[PDB]
Amino acid sequence: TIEERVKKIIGEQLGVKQEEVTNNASFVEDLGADSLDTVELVMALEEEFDTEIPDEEAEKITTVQAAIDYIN
Amino acid sequence: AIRVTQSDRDLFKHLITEATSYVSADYMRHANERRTHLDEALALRGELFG
Amino acid sequence: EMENVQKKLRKLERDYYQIREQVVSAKAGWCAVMRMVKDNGVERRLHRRE
Amino acid sequence: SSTHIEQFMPVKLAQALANSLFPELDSQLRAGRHIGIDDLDNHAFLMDFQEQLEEFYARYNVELIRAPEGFFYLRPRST
Repeated sequence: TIEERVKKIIGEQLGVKQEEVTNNASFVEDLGADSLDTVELVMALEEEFDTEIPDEEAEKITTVQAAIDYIN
Repeated sequence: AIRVTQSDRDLFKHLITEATSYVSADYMRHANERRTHLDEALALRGELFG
Repeated sequence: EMENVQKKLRKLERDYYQIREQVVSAKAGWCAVMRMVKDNGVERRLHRRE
Repeated sequence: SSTHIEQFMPVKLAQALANSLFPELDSQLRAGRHIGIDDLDNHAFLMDFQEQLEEFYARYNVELIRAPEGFFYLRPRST
């Protein structure tokens, strides 16, 4: 499903545990993903669901909950 | 005392320096390839959007 | 002219897709090394920015 | 040429084994004694010909070892 495909992408693009990645887990502070890591995370999220996102609306996404919210 | 310590130091230093030279080089090679392809992708992305 | 340029746009689009896939594949592999080098080996010793 | 020490043994090793300190040291070492920095004579001797002694004792399937603290001792192998 989408709400777990997001976890599939996030865990394997940041290397963090599945338990760590909750809905409210922010990438930078909780998951530790920095500038380039978050860039690669958004690219992977785009690839998984074969869609595209605007630059500003994409950069607005900075959390698992926000990630799914834009994805779903 | 000197004769002991000097030896010890020589071996320490040689191993350290050669091992770091051996590993860090390829680690940076990988990091640089990834950086390069990411940069190309971002340039392509921005140009496509514009 | 705009139609002619859109064909260039589409070439760039296909190129961008290819590069996107390649970058993601690189990151997937590199993650394992990152989890493995949490030993404090990376901060300065391995990541010699010079 | 023939009848020449080098045919059978390195010169430095023969020179070590011919020293007056060797029998004492050998005897002791075999008995398990550790050698530190205070017994100068012995220690110095060890230092001078380290590699020859190591190579020698290797014949026995035993390692002549040097701890970081500067003391020598014998560690036997399974064989």
